[PDB]
Amino acid sequence: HPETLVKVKDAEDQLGARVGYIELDLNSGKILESFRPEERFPMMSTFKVLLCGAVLSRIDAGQEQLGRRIHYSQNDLVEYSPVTEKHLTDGMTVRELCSAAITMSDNTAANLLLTTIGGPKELTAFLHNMGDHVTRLDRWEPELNEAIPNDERDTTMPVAMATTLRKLLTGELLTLASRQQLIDWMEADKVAGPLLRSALPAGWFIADKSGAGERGSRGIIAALGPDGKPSRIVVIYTTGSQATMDERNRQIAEIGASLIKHW
Ligand SMILES: *P(=O)(O)CNC(=O)OCc1ccccc1
Repeated sequence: HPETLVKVKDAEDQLGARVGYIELDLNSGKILESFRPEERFPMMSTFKVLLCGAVLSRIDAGQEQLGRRIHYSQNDLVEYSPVTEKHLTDGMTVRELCSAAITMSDNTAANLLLTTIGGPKELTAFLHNMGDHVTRLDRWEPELNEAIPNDERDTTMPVAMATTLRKLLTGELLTLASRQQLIDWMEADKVAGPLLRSALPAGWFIADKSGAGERGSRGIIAALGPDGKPSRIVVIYTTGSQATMDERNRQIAEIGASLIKHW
């Protein structure tokens, strides 16, 4: 609805930065609403959903197993790794790593998983092969959250991320079991409370993944809908603001509120 666009533009004035927005119909793939759909924004942690999408693909092809245990040392530990710091002695299974990367945004878990699939270059090739010729991962954690102005590294476009998310969750790329596993991890996300979740009515379904980086970068991707069933995909990104975390969180939640109101 155009009223939501008013809110997106209002967010731009408040944050004094660009805000990319896309609202997509999960079933047909129709773009319902868009704002700066083809401009680039740094993905930040939102790429982790794509990463685990690629990991599940390999699991479907029998090249990987969810139960395989991966051992690492404290030399592998990077900034912000709540789950991996604690499982240093035991190591973690591929399944536990993806859960950690998506639900807790564990940075080391992302890096470990990146190594198993061939790194940034392979994730990018994976995306290209499924029809996404725009989204690209170039670096590892935490450098990929740098968000240098005009840098095309580690970026996506709102429309690309939206359509790619749709393919992973409802397309024939992954098996039913894997598509369900990916959406389950997203539904269990524990660090996206101030965002879309704070403006969601009771009983609604939501599977999301947020991101935060340098230079006021913030973002979130989500599949949501009433009656416990997802029916739309929303992607929101912003970068360049001097605003605090709370202020950026507030704007995204307000966009979510408008999105719900005019559903
Ligand atoms: P994800 O939750 O987006 C991983 N993000 C990340 O590592 O952010 C670190 C950061 C944020 C802000 C300034 C400097 C570094």
